[PDB]
Amino acid sequence: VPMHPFVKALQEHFTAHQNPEKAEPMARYMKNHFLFLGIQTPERRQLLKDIIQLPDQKDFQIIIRELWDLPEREFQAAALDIMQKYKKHINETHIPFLEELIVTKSWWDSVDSIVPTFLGDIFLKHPELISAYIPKWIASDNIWLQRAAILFQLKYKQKMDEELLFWIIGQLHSSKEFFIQKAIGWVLREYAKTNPDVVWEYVQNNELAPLSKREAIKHIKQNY
DNA sequence: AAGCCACCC
DNA sequence: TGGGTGGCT
Repeated sequence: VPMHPFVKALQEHFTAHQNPEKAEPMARYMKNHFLFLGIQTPERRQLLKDIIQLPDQKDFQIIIRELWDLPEREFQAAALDIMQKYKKHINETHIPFLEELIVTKSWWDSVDSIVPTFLGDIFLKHPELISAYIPKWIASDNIWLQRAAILFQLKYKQKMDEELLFWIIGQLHSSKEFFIQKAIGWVLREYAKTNPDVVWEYVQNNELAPLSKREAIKHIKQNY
């Protein structure tokens, strides 16, 4: 049971609008790792908007963690919507907090929402901190921290640290894990929108799982 | 906005 | 494999 009145209110309001018919397919979509109330994103954001109609910033970590601790997945999704509203107050001191979120109730929906936006932004401002985290994440054998190392630069475009990206990928290219092979393909394909020659040269000269290579070049292969 | 693509199998 | 699909940059 949540301490914070905001979370108590969100819990009651979400629960009052649950849809058991939708909960089953939503749960199986996520391989039944989580219970669902059965509330999709548009309705979930409207219900959150209801309750906000914003807690002090000193409460934001308390609120997020309380939501993270609740069983139904919509509360973690709502927690990430809430964290967006505190964007300007999130900085390098929050990396360990974000790490905890990544490795707790982990799946692609939370991790892909946390990493290219919040960690991406932090490391753009503090690139001198990357070596304190990225190698650690790679060495952790936690696939979500590994996916975090791969994807924190996903949205960088011209800001991409190419040599860092390629080093991270080389460290993880031998992973058997689908979510790692796919993340490698994804980030290379995305970066190829900005710097296609360099992604082509990388893929032609460095070992990748076939899934990763195929995904990387599927929109530039017709140019070479 | 919506063009793109995570996920699913 | 690539269509179905819901949501993000």
